[PDB]
Parts: sequence; C-alpha cells; structure tokens
Amino acid sequence: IYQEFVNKYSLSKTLRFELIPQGKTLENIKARGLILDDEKRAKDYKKAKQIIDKYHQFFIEEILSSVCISEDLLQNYSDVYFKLKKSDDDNLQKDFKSAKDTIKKQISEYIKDSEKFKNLFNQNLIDAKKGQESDLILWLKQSKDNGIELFKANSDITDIDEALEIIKSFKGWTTYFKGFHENRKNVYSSNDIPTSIIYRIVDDNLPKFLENKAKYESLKDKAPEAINYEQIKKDLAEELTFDIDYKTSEVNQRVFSLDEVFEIANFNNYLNQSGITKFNTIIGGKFVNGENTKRKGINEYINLYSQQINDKTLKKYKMSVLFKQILSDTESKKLEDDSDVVTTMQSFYEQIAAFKTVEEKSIKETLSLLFDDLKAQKLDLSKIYFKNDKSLTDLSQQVFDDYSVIGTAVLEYITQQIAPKNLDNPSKKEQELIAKKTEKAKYLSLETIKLALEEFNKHRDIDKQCRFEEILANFAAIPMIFDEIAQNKDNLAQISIKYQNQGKKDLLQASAEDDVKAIKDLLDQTNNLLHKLKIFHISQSEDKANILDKDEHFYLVFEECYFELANIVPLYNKIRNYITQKPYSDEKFKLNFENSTLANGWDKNKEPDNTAILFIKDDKYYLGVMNKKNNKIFDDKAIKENKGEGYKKIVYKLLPGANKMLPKVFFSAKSIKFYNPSEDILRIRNHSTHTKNGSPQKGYEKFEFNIEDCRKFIDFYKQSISKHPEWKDFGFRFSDTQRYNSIDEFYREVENQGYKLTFENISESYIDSVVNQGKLYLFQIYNKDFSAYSKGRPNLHTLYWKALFDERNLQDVVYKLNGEAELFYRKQSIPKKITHPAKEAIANKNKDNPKKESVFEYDLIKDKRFTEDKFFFHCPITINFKSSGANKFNDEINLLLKEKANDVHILSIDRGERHLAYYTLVDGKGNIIKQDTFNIIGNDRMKTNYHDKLAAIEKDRDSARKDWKKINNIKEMKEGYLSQVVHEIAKLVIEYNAIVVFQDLNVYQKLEKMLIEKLNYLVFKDNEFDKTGGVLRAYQLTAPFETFKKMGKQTGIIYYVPAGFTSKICPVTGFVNQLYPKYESVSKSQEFFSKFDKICYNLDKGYFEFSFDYKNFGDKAAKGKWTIASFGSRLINFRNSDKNHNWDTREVYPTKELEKLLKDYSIEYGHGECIKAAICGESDKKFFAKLTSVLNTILQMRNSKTGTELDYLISPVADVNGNFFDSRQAPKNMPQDADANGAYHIGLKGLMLLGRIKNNQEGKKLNLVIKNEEYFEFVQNRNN
RNA sequence: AAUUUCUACUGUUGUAGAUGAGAAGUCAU
DNA sequence: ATGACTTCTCTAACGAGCTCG
DNA sequence: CGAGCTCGTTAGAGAA
Repeated sequence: IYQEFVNKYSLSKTLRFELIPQGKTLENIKARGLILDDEKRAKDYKKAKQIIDKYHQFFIEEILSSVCISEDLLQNYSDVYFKLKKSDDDNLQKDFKSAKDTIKKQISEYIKDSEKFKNLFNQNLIDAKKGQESDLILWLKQSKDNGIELFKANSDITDIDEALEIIKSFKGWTTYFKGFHENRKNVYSSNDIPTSIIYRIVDDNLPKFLENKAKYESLKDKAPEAINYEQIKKDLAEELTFDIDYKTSEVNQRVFSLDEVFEIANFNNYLNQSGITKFNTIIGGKFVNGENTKRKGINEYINLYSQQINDKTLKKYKMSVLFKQILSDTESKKLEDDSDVVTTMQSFYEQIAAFKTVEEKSIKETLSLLFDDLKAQKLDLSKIYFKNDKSLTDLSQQVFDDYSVIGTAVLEYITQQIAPKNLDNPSKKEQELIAKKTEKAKYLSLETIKLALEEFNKHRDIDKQCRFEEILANFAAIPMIFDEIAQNKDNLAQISIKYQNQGKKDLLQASAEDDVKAIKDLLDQTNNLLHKLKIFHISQSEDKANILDKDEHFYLVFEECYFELANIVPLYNKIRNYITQKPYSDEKFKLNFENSTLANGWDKNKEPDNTAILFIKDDKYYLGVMNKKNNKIFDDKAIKENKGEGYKKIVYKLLPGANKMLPKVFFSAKSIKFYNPSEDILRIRNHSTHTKNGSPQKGYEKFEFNIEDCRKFIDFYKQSISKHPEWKDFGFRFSDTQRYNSIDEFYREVENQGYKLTFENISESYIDSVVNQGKLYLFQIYNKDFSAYSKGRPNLHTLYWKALFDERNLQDVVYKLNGEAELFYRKQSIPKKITHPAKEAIANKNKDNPKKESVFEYDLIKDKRFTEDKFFFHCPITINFKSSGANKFNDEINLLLKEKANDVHILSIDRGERHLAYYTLVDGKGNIIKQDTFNIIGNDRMKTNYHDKLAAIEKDRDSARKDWKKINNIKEMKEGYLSQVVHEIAKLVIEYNAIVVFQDLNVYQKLEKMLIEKLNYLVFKDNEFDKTGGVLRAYQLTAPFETFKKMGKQTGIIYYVPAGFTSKICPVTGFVNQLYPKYESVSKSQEFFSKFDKICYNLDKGYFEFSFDYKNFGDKAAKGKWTIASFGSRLINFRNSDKNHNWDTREVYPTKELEKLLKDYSIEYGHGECIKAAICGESDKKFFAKLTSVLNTILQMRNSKTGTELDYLISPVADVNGNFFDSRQAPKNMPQDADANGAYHIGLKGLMLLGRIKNNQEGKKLNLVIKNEEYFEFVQNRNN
C-alpha cells in the first residue's frame, strides 16, 4: 500500500496572502503617494512593454525582409521529407533531423548578427549610457520622428510627441523587465521549443510547403482556367509590387507570375508577415475601400471550377493557407464602459432617426404604411414566406395565442404525398421518405398559411372562419413599436448626462439594479417589437431544396427595414453579460516602493537590495518592507545592538543554481587568486571537459567528457567551498567521489543542502521606533487562520506556510521558501452595504438544515473581501525540495502494484444531469464494497446537495432578455461544484487501497484536470503532522499535468478505459443492445427472425423468449447464444419533447403484447418446439412497423424517465439459476439507480487492466488499452 | 451572506473541501 | 470570441561602470 | 582616483 510512496518528486506552488498595514505604515504610504504613484509603474510597465514590442517587431521586418536565405538545403529537406512520411524508416529520420538542424543554424546565424540585435535585450535598448539614449529611441526619436510611421493612431498611446515620457521613465528600471525578456529569448531560440520563429519556419511552414508543392505539380494537370494571370492584375500590382526574387535576383518593381510560388528554392521569400499578407491575397483575395466588389484569388477560382466540372473530388487540390509568423502585428489598411452602454443606447435612438428607406424615409415609415395595403392583400398575399422554424407557432401566438390554433393546418397541403399508399409503395418500399420526399426544408407562405388555415377553417366550428383578410389585423401595431421605443428616449436626457464618466460601472456592482429600469425596459420596446415582426423575413433553412416561392412586393422592405432596425437585436446583445458579472472587478497590480528587484530572495547577503524580510512573532507572521532610502537598517550592526525580544527575524541562506554558481565564485577575476585553482583542473573548466553537454569557455574547443576529468573538478569543489567566507556555514556532508557519476549528482547536493534557515531575535521597541518615521514598512500576513476567531481546520495554504518555519521542517527542508514574488494592491470593488444586518432574523438557504433562521449580533457586509483596499503578497514554495524527480512515474506504480498485489481496490465515475456523478468502489474479485453518489456530499453534519442547484437555475433562462436584467452568473457556478467532489474521491483511495479511473471526453472533463493537478500533493488538514499523510510527508500520486491529449492510458494510479457501452447492460452476463432493427424494407425484418434457433412462449414459466446465437450477424459479431425474454415489465420511452403530445411513458408490457399478436395470428405454442417458420410467414406494413416499437422495447432497459422515479435496469438473461436482475430488487453489491450500471463495469474494465499488470513480465511496453472483444469477453466468464 | 481567492456557505466577526501565480505567446469542440 | 498546448522563472555574487576621492 | 562603488550581466549540468 502507500506507506513508502511519499517524497517522490518536487513541485511549485504559489501561496497567496493578504497584508494588513501595522503601526501607521498605512499613514506613511498614503502620505506622499507611494501607491498613488504606483499604477504608473505597473500600468506603464505594460504600456512600455507594448511600445517596446513593435520595435521588437520592426526589427523582425528588417531581418527577414531581404535576408536569411537558406538556399538548396530546402531541396535537401524535400528529399528527407516525402520518403520519411511515406516510409517511416530509421536511416532517413536521422538525415531528417540533420536536415532539420542545418536550416536553423543557417537561418539563425544572420538573425543573431544584426546591427540592432545585441543592443536590444539588455540595458542597451531603453537607456544605457551617458551622452545618448540607446537603441529604443534610435527608432522613435531618430528613425520615426523624422520619418512618420504613425501607428499611434492604431494604438492606445496618443501620439509620439508625448510618448517619450513613457520611454524615459524606466531610467535605471531596466533590471525590472528581466522576466519579460526571458521569453523574447525563446522567440529567437533555435532549439526544439515551439514559441520560436525558427520552429515557425523550419518545422511548421516547410512541411506545410512541401505538401504545397506536392499539389501544385499536380495542379497543372488540367488547371488552365480563369486564373488572375489570364484576366486581371491591374488591381493586384500596387498590391503585388514584389520587390525581390530569390532564385537569382530581380528588378525592383516587376510583377511576378503564378510560378514564383511553390518552388523549392523560393521558400526563402516566404518568411515575414508582410509577405504572407502578400501570400494570402493571392490565395485570399481582398477588397477596395471604394464601394467595390471582392476581387478574388486562387482558391476563390477553384470554388468556381469544381462546380463547373462535375469532379467532386477536385476539392482535394486546394492550397492550405500558411500559419502566422510569431509576434506579428495585424494591420487593417460586450463592453465595460458606462458611456458606450449609454452611447450604444443613444446610437440605437440615433440610428432610427436617420435610417434610409426606399422612398427617402425611415424603415418604420415604410413597413408601417404598407401594412394598410398588405392587410387587404394589396401586396403578394399568396407567397409571403418566412423562415419556417417558429412562425407556425409564433403566428399561432401572434393574434390568436394558440399552440394548436392556426399554425396546425398546413399538414394537409405540405409533406404527406411523397409516396401515396395506394399501389405505389403502400407496404413494399425501401423507406423512401428521404429520396421520394424532400418537403422538410421548404418554406411556407401566407397563402399557404391561409390555405393551411383553410382546412382548419373548414374544420372550424363557425362559418365565419379565418380567411387571409380578417386575421390580418394582428400585424397592424407592429409598426407602432417604434412609437413605444421612442418613449424610452425622453428619460435618457436624465440618463446620458448621468453617464459622464469613462469607466462608470453604475450597474455591475450589487446595488444599482433599479437604475437599469431606463435601459432594461426601454430596450424592451426593441426586445419584442422586433421579436414579433420576425414573420415578415425570409430565413435560411432548407433540406437541399429551398425555393419557397418568394415574392418581391413586400419582401423588399421586409429584409431592408427589418435589417435597418436591427440596432436592438445587436444592441440587446450589448447589455447581454454586462449585467451578470460578479464583483471581482480587480486590478491586482504590482507594488514596488522604489525597488525594481523587490523581494527576489531572502538571503542575508543581498538584503538591502531585495528590501524585504519576514518576521515571526509566535505565529503572527509579518512582512517588513525596508524603505530603499534607508535600506541598511537590518544589518548585523542593529542585530548586535537590538538583540532583545519581540519580532523574530528570518535569516535565509541559499545556494541557487549550482551550474551557475560554483563556477561563478571559483573561477572569477576578483577572487580566483584566493582560491588558487590547480593546473589540470583549470584545463577542464575552459573546455568543459567535466560535462557531457556543457558550454566550454569561449574561444576554446568542446572536448570529450572523461571520468577523472570531472571527479577532480568535484575534488576542487569539495575543498574550495570551505575556503569561502560565508558558504562554510552549511556544513555539507558529501559522499566519496568513487560514488559520483557526473556533475548533476554534485550540483544537486550543493543545491539540496545549500539551504538553511535561522532566526535572530529583535527587540520589539526598536521596530516600533523605526516604523513611526517611515524607515520600515511592516505588514501582517493574513487569511482566515491568521485572525483570532478561528476554531477548527486551516486552509491547505496555511498548513504549508505555517510549516515553512517549523523546527521539524528545517531539520531536513521539504518546504523551501522561494523568491521572485510580488506585492499587489486591489482597490475597492464593492461599496460597503450590509443587507444582512445586526441582531435580526435572517433566513437560511439550505434544505437539510436543522435550523431556519439566524441572529447575527455583528453585521455581515455584502462583500468584505471587496470593501477593503487589501494588499496582496505571493509566496512560491517548493514541496519536496530535497527530493526532486517527476520521471518514470507512470511506470513506477506498476512495479509497486505487482509486489503488493491481491490488496487493491478500484474507484469509478459516470456523468449526467440526473446525477452529477456516481462513484463505485469495486473489489478485485467481483463482490463490490461501497457505492454512493456525488449528490450527498459534505457528510459531517451539514449535507448540502449540489445536485438540485443546477436544475434550480436551468429553469430561469428569461430575465437576461425579458427585462434584460438577470443575475445568476452560472459560468463559474458549475465548475465550482467540481472542487468539493475531489476530497471525497481523495479520501477513499488511501483508506481502501484504491486506484482511480475516469471518463475521457477527448466541463465534464475538467474534473480530470482537477485530480491530476490535485494528487500532485495530497495532505489532509486533519491528519497528524509529519506522519504518512502529514504536511511534510504527504501523498504524491500523479506525475503532473501537461495536456489533455497525452493524459495517457495512465497518469499515475489513474488508469483509463475506453468510453461508452456501459449505460445499457445487464450486469451478471453483459449483453448489449447490439442489434439495431429499424424496418427499412419488409422482408429484411423477416431476415431477423429467420436466423433464430427457436422463438417460443415459455408456457412452463409464463413469458415469451427470443433465443438466438449471435453468429449469424455482421455489424459487430460478438459471439455467444442469447436468450432474451418478456418477463420484466419494461417501460416504453416517453417519446419526449412534446408540450401537448404523447411525452409521457405509457408503459407497454412485453408478454402482454405478443399475445396481442397471438390473438391477431393464432400460431399456437402447446407443442413446445420451434415456432420460427410461421412468424416469418407474414409480410405486412402493419405486422412489422408496429413490431418496431415492440422490438425497441423487449431489449431496452434504461427507462422510466421524466420524474427519475427510481429508473431501473432489468435483466433479460437469468444467468445460472433462473433469477433475473431487476435493479430495484437488487442487493447493495449491484448497481442501484439511474447512472449506476454505467459506473460499474468501468470498474470491471478496470479489473482487466489489473489482470495484465498482475501477470506482467519485463515488457517495458505494457498493453493498457481495452479491446471491445475483451471487455465483451472477460465479463462473460466471471463465475464459470 | 463573512474567505488568500473561487463553489456551496451557518458550519456564528467564521465553517468543510480543493486552491499556482505573474508575464508571455501559439492554437481552435 | 473561451479552452488547449507547448516552453520560460520561482537567484546570490562578481565584475564591471560607478561618483566618490 | 584605488581604495571600492551600486545596479545590470553572468556564471550556464543532467533526465529523457
């Protein structure tokens, strides 16, 4: 079991906390403006990062414009490509990587050797050196102040006349960008890492250009057609100036042909963005800004040719568009603003004030006066067709308001005579309902609606039934909806002036819902005034035969004015989720306090550069931000003075990067003479002889690794550390150098043990003294458990943080504090209101609660997370720091489970909406142990039930459209359930020696994200400290998360299984709905019954049978005889989705429906032998198309829906001794409810994975996939 | 409805469970 | 226009530009 | 101006 499976690999968390200002640190900071002047160095940090980045683009458009020509090796890459992708052999794949390597270094050589490359990625870009300012103003102040590249119109920054101020503000702050330029240096990286522009061109466009000239050589096999070199390129000449040709050379401004493309050696023209925007007009085709028509390209002419010629497979020869170059800008050539929310409403009032109709009038003044003529059929009163989806119901709800009133009479005129049942396929047909009938996607007109209502008027009671003229008064005041939306514009004069702030947010909080009455109801006149006039517009819905017989009289203003007044259905999608956004309206911006390199590390020697140390005061943790002006105020001088009592002080001591550090002191100019490196050793470090991949010192030669030419370099290191002034404090204990093997085994142990944390007591009166002027900023690290009113269980981001500083920890550090983190200042989101006030009754909101009120002495403000300008401190850690890893992990536990066999259980899952899951803890030998749901959860005493809260909000899909004003915020709701599930999954695994499985989904998937990310480190809040699950020694069960798409057939102990074919199955044998009868033609249903062994009524037992060996079938020939029956009282389906039709499960019995047939056809059964031949002897539409819904029911087992009335699973087979399985007559070790037998055999799928691992051998590839001829094979031989 | 955040909260100035942040860029049921 | 996929960092110290002098 | 002088480079391993 999992008794040694702790401390396996290392991680990285990010514990967050909150900083409470102590003393009057809040009075020091708010005095001058030390955070007032912040958000001008966390806002201008990103304003400058995207004015530094277009010059980081303008560079790439002049180091890929006319340069970087990797000629004729493209041919050398074309050779290794087509043969390897067609024949995956070993020898070319080596040559493939050789071709892959060589293009990059050829390209990257000129890339890394520019005029502007070197002085871009350090101090020499922004501000470098006295006398000038370096390369960043060399483009703006020099190149683009004289010349004009005005992208300040196309930006957030106003102009360039002011933009100098954003540039010069970082003077000296140019060590602060040192993570931002730590990913630009993977843009130019010629390594196998996919952010690069060199992985963009070599391996991500070049095998997408070899598959381009594997088709253009096959294009001009019959492609002479009307392609723009034949007809027109006057437009595409300024657009295709084509400055260079790179097979030999070119004239400056010559226009090329359709042959420069697809050359193997012209791939050195397809590098940058401006050059793929000229590759994707030729295949793209673009516009002219002058009221013109689209001027096409190549794949917009094959659109005009594979419809001319009838070659349907000629669309295999379209040219795939290339990708985008990394980091390239794009050219042109919902919201949050409380002004645009008041301006788009003003634009909806203004857009109706100038809408152009046909007669120089409005769209409402055109469709309204025509209704007076169209009501008398003055327009085309016979072919007024709309998109036939809901206008049959909406017109039935237009003036009559009926679901079965007017729109249910067109069935006797539309789609009932594709094949009449009189001598033309009356019973013998191939089910010609798609071939002989195509009346599904036809449109219905007003004359066809009037003619549909003629049979309903002929079926009407009164003789004054509905004609096409009398019911025409229903669309009279539809043009009057513009008069009512005009009533929502007088109050906007007190609304638009009441929206004079840029970032207003007058409704996004929790208090201003009544202010939206001027917008959630004045936008209602366009909510329903256009929502009722949708019958006068022709939609786009057809089953391949859409004609509809459209008219032209009223349809001219219908598509125009219905489109001219579409400022509501677009405008009401503009207040669509602006209202339902909960307050986390944060900014979370960085604090500096003058220190760019703030808090990067805690180690003592660098402390006036970081200017932050922590303070323990007997488990009340504080943060001290030393002010930069006086940052020496915690040296050893004051520690020798103020050795008193009060705040303990953190002494941190650190050796980071033993690759980068043990050659940083020991071979460097200021201090090499103190160390005195020997003769043979100084040979090694130059040429990197001690490494296997290490970079040698420049101007030398990478020699070979050697055995003693590395171990001596440890023998240098084992003595040279003890000579250091500070690093002899640690007292390392290395092993013998016979036992080392490389330098990783040494650089790990100088980074394992290179961490010690100690404590120096400080007199409390001194700290109180220094805070009062401003010479220290002290802040308390704070969450739930760092307030005084806790009782019980602390957060798992407060069992770690309280165990960094443990004296059981710092024996052998498994929680290494880390650095680099920042301080964040969220402003006030929620303005303070209580709304659950003091000492009064407030109602509960649970249902299984033995209480119904609450008293609440103290107030509860709506959001005290967000009424307070809380500070925010981050804090990385490193769980299992001394024991890193994360390799060979998925193959470890298989060797673990083998030795500890016969002792392991299985978890499970299913999904649904009728449940949310249903776990099932299964044994290893059949008879299962436990089984429950994930609806009863939180089972200590409170028992909340998430299962019903989803359907509680699914019923309320209206008010975001109706009064345009709903608050549910369901999008984090449902994911928020998924968190609570994890622990109850997590508890069972250790407690019952279990393994876990899941479903696949290659948001029901996101719960598998959250057990790979959360069996990284599994520590129980109730478990004892430094015991097998405690905060130091806890469970690492997953190797961590990379992607969904390589989640494996294992991701730890979380084995997987294939989806589907669980939710239908009898348990004790395992037969599935594998037939699929649907009665296409007549005697193919006789082909069903003719293959049986015998079909008899078991008169000795009181039910029918259908005995069949499955051999005589061919869709999926799962063998074995099958003996289904009629004894269960199986339920028919509801035939659901019907508001007035048969949507109820009228239960049809099996045994009392074949004696309906025995009465209809008197084929007896008293002899007790084969009765197959006579039942085959009948052929009728009545005999078989009614036998469908019976034979859809003798088998079907999931049932009983619309009510969840213990929907239940009924066995046909009666395996060994004649008893069935009804899943409510079912014992506890068998499935029990709706989605229960789905999650059972998944475990029996899971036991099959264990069946291979149990008899596993030394085969390093282990077969963890399940064949359908195994899952249907294993479970049918369990008892035997 | 109170939280480092987020979900449900009465589990009472909080309770139970999980909680990785910052900058980037790429891609698409 | 949200989800998904690969990669970065999670540092103290030295050697230099540094105004002092 | 040689002590020192205060932020920007700089050492650059090992799985697979």
